[PDB]
Amino acid sequence: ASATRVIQKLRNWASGQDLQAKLQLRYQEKKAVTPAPPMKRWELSKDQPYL
Amino acid sequence: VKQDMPPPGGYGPIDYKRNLPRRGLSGYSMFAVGIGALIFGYW
Amino acid sequence: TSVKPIFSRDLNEAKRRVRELYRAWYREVPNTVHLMQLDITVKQGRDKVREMFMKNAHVTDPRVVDLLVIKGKMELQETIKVWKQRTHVMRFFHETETPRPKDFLSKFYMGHDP
Amino acid sequence: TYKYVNKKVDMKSATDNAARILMWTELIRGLGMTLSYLFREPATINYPFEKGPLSPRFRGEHALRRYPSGEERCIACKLCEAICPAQAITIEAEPRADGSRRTTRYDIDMTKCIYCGFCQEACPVDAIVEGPNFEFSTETHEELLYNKEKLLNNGDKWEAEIAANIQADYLYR
Amino acid sequence: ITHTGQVYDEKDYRRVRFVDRQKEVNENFAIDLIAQQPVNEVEHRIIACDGGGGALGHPKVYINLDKETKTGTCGYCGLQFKQ
Amino acid sequence: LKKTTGLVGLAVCDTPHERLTILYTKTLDILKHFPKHAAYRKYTEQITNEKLDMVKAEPDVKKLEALLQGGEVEEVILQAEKELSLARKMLKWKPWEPLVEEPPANQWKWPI
Amino acid sequence: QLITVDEKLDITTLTGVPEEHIKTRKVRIFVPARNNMQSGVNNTKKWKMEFDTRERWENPLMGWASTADPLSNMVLTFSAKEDAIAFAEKNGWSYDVEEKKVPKPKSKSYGANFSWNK
Amino acid sequence: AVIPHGKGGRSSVSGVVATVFGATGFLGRYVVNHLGRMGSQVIIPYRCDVYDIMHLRLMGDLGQLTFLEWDARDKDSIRKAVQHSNVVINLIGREWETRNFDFEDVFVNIPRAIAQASKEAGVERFIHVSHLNASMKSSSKSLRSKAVGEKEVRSVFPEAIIIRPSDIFGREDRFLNHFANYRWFLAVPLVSLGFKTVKQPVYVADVSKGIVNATKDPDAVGKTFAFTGPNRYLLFHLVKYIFGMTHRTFIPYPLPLFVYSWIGKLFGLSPFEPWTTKDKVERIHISDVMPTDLPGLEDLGVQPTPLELKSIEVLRRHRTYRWLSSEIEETKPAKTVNY
Amino acid sequence: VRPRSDVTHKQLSAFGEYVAEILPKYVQQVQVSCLDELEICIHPDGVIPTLTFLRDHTNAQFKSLADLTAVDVPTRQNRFEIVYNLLSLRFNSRIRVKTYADELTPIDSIVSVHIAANWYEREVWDMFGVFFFNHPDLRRILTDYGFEGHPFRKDFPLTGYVELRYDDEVKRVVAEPVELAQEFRKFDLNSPWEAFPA
Amino acid sequence: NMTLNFGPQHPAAHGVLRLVLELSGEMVRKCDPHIGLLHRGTEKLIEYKTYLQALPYFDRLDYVSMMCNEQAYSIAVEKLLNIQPPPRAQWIRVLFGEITRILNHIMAVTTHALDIGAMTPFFWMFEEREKMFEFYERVSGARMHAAYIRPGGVHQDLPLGLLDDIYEFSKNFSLRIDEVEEMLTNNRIWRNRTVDIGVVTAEDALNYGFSGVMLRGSGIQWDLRKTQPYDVYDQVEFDVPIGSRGDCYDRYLCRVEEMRQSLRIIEQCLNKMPPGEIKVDDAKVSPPKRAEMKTSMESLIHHFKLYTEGYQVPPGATYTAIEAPKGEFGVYLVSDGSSRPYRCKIKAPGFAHLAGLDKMSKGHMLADVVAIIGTQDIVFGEIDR
Amino acid sequence: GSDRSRFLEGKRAVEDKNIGPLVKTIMTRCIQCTRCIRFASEIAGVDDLGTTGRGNDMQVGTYIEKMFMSELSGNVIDICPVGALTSKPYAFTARPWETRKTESIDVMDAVGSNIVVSTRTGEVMRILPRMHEDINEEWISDKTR
Ligand SMILES: NC(=O)C1=CN([C@@H]2O[C@H](COP(=O)(O)OP(=O)(O)OC[C@H]3O[C@@H](n4cnc5c(N)ncnc54)[C@H](OP(=O)(O)O)[C@@H]3O)[C@@H](O)[C@H]2O)C=CC1
Ligand code: SF4
Ligand code: SF4
Ligand code: SF4
Ligand SMILES: [Zn+2]
Repeated sequence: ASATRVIQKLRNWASGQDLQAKLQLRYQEKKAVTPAPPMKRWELSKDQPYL
Repeated sequence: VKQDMPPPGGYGPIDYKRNLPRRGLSGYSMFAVGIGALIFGYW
Repeated sequence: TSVKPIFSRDLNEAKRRVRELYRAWYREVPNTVHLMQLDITVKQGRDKVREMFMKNAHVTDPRVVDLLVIKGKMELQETIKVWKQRTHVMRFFHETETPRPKDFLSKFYMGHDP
Repeated sequence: TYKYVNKKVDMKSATDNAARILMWTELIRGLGMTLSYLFREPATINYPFEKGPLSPRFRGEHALRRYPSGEERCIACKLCEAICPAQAITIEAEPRADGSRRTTRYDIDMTKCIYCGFCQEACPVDAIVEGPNFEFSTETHEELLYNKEKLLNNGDKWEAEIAANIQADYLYR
Repeated sequence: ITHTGQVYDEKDYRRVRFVDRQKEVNENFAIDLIAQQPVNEVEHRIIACDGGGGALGHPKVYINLDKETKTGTCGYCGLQFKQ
Repeated sequence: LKKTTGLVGLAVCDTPHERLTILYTKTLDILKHFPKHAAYRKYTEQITNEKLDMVKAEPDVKKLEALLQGGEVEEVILQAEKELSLARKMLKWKPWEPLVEEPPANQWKWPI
Repeated sequence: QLITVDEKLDITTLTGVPEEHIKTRKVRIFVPARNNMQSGVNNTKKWKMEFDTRERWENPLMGWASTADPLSNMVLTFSAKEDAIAFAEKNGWSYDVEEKKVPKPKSKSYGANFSWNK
Repeated sequence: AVIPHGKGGRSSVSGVVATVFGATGFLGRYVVNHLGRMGSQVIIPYRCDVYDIMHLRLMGDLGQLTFLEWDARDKDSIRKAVQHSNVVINLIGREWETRNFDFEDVFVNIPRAIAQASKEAGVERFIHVSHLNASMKSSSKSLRSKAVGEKEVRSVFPEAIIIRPSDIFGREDRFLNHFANYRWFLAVPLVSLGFKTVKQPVYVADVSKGIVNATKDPDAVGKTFAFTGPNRYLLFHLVKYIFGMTHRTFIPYPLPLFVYSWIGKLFGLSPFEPWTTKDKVERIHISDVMPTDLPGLEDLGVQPTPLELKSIEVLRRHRTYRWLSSEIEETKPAKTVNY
Repeated sequence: VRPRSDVTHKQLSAFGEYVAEILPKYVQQVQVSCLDELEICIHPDGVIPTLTFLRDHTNAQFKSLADLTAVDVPTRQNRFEIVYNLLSLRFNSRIRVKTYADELTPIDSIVSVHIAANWYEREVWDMFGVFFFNHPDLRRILTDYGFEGHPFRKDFPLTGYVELRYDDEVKRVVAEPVELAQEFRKFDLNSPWEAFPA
Repeated sequence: NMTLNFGPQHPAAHGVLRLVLELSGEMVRKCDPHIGLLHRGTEKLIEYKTYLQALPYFDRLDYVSMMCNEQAYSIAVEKLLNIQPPPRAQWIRVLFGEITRILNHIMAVTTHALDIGAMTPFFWMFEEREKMFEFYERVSGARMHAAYIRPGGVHQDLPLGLLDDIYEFSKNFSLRIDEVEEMLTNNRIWRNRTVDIGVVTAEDALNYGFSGVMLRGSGIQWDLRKTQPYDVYDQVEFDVPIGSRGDCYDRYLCRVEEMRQSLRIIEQCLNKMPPGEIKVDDAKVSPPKRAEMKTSMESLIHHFKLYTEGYQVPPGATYTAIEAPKGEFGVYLVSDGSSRPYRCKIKAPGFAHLAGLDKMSKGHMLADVVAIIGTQDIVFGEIDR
Repeated sequence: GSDRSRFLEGKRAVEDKNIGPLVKTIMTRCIQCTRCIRFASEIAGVDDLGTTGRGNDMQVGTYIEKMFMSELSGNVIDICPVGALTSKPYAFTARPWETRKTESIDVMDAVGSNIVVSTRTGEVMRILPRMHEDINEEWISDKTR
């Protein structure tokens, strides 16, 4: 930390997000039988189907 | 005897998603400032 | 008895392959002594190939002979290419190790278990 | 549940693309990130003056402890030798005149040792412990081989901290 | 010198090692330290010996201080107990 | 119709129902030479017949993909001709014949 | 088609063993006896063949035992006497098999010792 | 003593505790090698910096080699080195008598004190080393001095094996490298045009094994073995041969030894290890003594090894980009002149 | 107690018969272990045929080769027990096909069936000495270039017979017969008392 | 066809790899990787050691992924004994299983860049790594090579306070992954050296046994953690990051995405880890607590026998595979009734991947080979074993 | 046996006595199995060792302290499965897993009793009997061990 409020703003502007919130300084016939039922195809993730 | 366990009520939430910000000057605006600079320089 | 064959039905055919490998090594010894800058004499080297070839001269089992050349050929490849750097080749000559006498009196004088 | 990492011509779209391609924008973005850290406090520690934190279970360097009275704890059961994965510990024993059972020779070969910490685990009297010190680099290979006298001496030097460390972690074990 | 008196000798071919470098030996040898320990008097016929501190001691054993003739000695601490 | 299959190398096969019907009917044909009571012939004929019965029955590829599983239809095509290749291979191999030889005695006894 | 060989499988030439340790090493095929200390007999079941013991000189620097014989710690376990003999023949090591000796049946009965007569 | 147990290789014991004072140098590198290979306890006194002594550490098992700080002008240092050794080998020698050590010191003065103490200690045998053909009236102060010493060493440690070796050639040899190193001088100045200079060269290893064997052999006591070689040579063939393997031209140029002793003086003047010296020059142009009767390498068990056999390894570094790939048997071996 | 799902034990058993009927010729034994795993055992000649059927059969697609290994039971006449473990991404299942090979009776190579085996087969030759016919390039992979002997064989000494050190005289690394400074202490660990099989 | 040994000591080549190459021009005609420069005998040594004293070998097999490897042997030994770990231990193993995945991906993505030439991502994330190591140390005692996950559960409960810190870190690590993306994910130059380099088809990836991100990157959906759940990876919810147009860039994106998904799994584990014991209660398999062995005779006997002799696993053989960060890590552990194993072939995701180097780097430049060794996360310990 | 103990009560202790210079009787170890009292009466005719008392303080030691002096004496060590009485010379020199066991022949006496020589790191640590039905059936003399 010890950003001084101006190095921090250059840091925030250059990065484009707030590092202050997430700092680098930690502080205090028969059936053919398959081996098992065919796997169901996976579902699209609902929270983010694509990145 | 105490066992390290999640705090009561559970921990808070973490971010698991990219928060990369799509911030930029629009392209036309970008080119115009540049072309304007060359026009002034040429004059 | 009653054993399946690998590459040679009879010692005869197998011996054919040994001849080929010998030739291979014989033709190769000189090159190695030059591409590895080994400090040995080609004549000496070919002698080594002979010795190593002869060391297993007793075998009369078709199958055993066939594997022996497979293995022999593999060694050649490595040596043909530079996969086996000099340290590897010279090891064949057992240059650093001190030779042990086989005379009984000699062993008696030196080792508890001969 | 699966996710597609990289599944995916208006003038504006095309122009902006050209703006990026010819103005190298995505490259300038990267420079900003590094300039940002240049302003962050670096995380390095003065190594001799400040030391990277190690908690009580750190295995570090072997030591043989002694009872407060002054009787060395080891009673030569020799299962520390049995469970040593690397064959490092060599123990030979004989009844001391007292009649008690003690190790005539206890040699941990530290170069053979892979600091697993099972010996710490196995000892019934907990005579052999993984001491905190990690700085025992030695000029000669022989110094690394340790006999009973070096380990007992190592035990006496670090006993105060070893006792504190075992005090902190014994409930867990 | 040492506990079991290791004495690489004046004629050994190993005493060469300490030349210009000291040997590792121990003061406060343990052999004499428990001998320096007072005999723990007790009332009961048999007594325990956690080694002192329970989990931080030795597997607990019960010693029979039944004969004043002999002060029981826990095989782990070498502590003599005087009935 | 689709743009592409998930699998990188596989490419969309247009006329997929026709391509499958061609491959499925071929296999059935090759199997016709296998010995009559040969286990492979009875088992695979049953699997292949069910597959194309479904292929002929379903005119929608997306539902076709659900009915015989197979994920994308293109894969089912690859599996069918792979099987067609093995059917040709096994006729040469003649696996239906009796066991080559019994294992040596105690060859399969693990406790040792 | 198979070919015929009456040559005892000897594969000493393929195993890759130094000449000294194939011609000077005698291995003994024996069923391990039981440490009289314990009465369990689960370690007297499988045959083992063990190579002859060799030099174990003291090490000058630390006093640890030191051995120059590679085949010392190797004891292979074979289920039957016939199979173990086969291993020695094809590997070319000399063998001297020792017959298993199993405890003879012994007649015991609690009533018998209560006999004052005898 | 130390009963010899083991199979014969590293990590085995032979029972020879041996101080070897000049281990740091050319031959020492070899003496410690065999002694270490055999499993002998080797105490190497050193006054060179620890960085230089490192090459020695790699040779021998954990605890076989012990290094002690020692100063020649201090008798006490020699005293403690031989305290626990039973074999003392002396290889102390130099070619340029230095500011604070003159030939007497390096050859006669020091090597005496050493054996002297060794006796006080009770070492079984002492093996002093003096040059072959070190006549007490030879031309080089060195050879004269070396002889002077052998006389003295016999007084202090009577019957301390003495070995007088002939020119010694091995990687890092002077005899073989030095000539190859005359390349800078376009032509090669050789008295009598390199003739009238018969010399017999001995591989460094040959000399060593002998020395080591001398320690473990009873007959060696009170002997003056002279390791010589497998073939003699007029200096002419030697010089050319060398240049031959080095594949560098040869221009043997006659130059009076008179004037040349002066060239040696010039290099001798140089502060840093003169490349050549008045004495070295004389020694060079000093012919080797006859076989006489002195026993030899094969007597001590090591059959001499011909120069041509290993020359290729010693002279290889001096070749060029391509010449570096030529081998000795396609090359022509030079003729042998016994004279 | 592990959470066994009998649902599996049965389905895999049923496949085991399926395969046994489909290839009566090479399958010698088939069993679904209590650990819910199938281990068809095939005559060495059935290496090519049994694998291919599993790689390319609609009702049993076993596309990837998890591993090829060779336990060595010295007692067993056929010393090596080549074991091939295969996976089916389609049916989410696995099967192990294990054959037996003696030292000088080579097995066929499956590099054709699965190219994954190109390396593992070289690994089995280097460590155990089994030979694989029709292998594209069989040559030692893990051992040193000049190594003599097959290391994972139960009859090979752990420490081995050769070790390397640098020798000044010859200025080059040099093998010497192994001389160890503390031999491997061979603790005997088997207890003379067995455990009554459940 | 110029021949050249990439060289054992190559700043780029991870560890020591002699990649003999025949290069037509700068293009690489043939790639014959050599292996065994790190063979050490791990498979033979284990036969001479008891089950618990062979656990430390597994940490060394692929030590970037120190613990995840230990879980595979654990699971395998537990199956043979038909014992399963207690509920808290399972969550722990998934907690440290994932932390370990991050550690591997930070290694793989940042070391990939160092060979490419980007050096600042490595320093950025090695600081985060460092912080993670400290978790290992405060749980096991060792920064890496812990030996914490043993065959019957973990060794000792988490210190009183670790969970809270594995939170603070997790709460922030995301931003640290975010920062790297900025520089590389879209660098106008990362893409070029990575995109369309080493494309592997889907059918070919299954055929050469790739089994890892390498398969997932080609679009094949297979995560052994979802298909065949091990431990309690079933009770968590995560999304496998499947890829299309599989190439060095796509797979990378996948590894950055599993770093993201592992933070989702870690969060849960912290939110839902049960109160309980961390080792099986069968003194038969798990060593007795030290208070118990020092006060109860049956516990000393069980402590003495377990440490000196061993588990005595029932005779059998099993192949158990987990989803180690590199790919499918499996142990085929044949076992006689003895306390020491009989065979333990370690399947290394990496023996298969290297083999693919030839079929991936064809008609490629010297720099391409450097990029592809990176996209396979080759740790020579697992390949050489 | 069982995985854990339920004996929350206290333990007993007996008083170590002297049975001689060869057998160390740390008899607080004794499981009152009466093998010794048998061997000492049936295999060897000493008839000295006996049970003394009843209840949980039955101690199987000589009532008066008379040493167990007889040949065949050391066998008690091998026959007591508990380590109550064990060998005094081989008190604490080793531990059995380490001991490499080589099967050889007794040369001290002409019965040629079979014996197993237990060697650790190259010096013999103990010689204990190995069974030969005809010659020494599980027993060896006090001299040859
Ligand atoms: N090859 C040859 O030229 C021949 C040599 N010899 C004899 O063999 C012996 C060994 O030869 P080589 O190894 O080539 O000789 P080097 O010039 O290599 O020196 C040999 C050793 O003597 C030591 N030494 C030299 N001067 C002093 C000094 N003033 N005080 C203490 N130590 C000293 C050196 O140690 P440091 O350098 O650290 O002082 C070195 O270790 C010599 O003594 C020589 O007389 C005999 C015939 C031929
Ligand atoms: S375990 Fe503890 S007590 Fe038993 S020997 Fe090793 S150190 Fe001494
Ligand atoms: S730490 Fe592991 S290796 Fe080192 S001694 Fe204790 S047990 Fe043996
Ligand atoms: S044998 Fe051992 S245990 Fe049985 S009674 Fe005699 S002493 Fe007590
Ligand atoms: Zn006590």
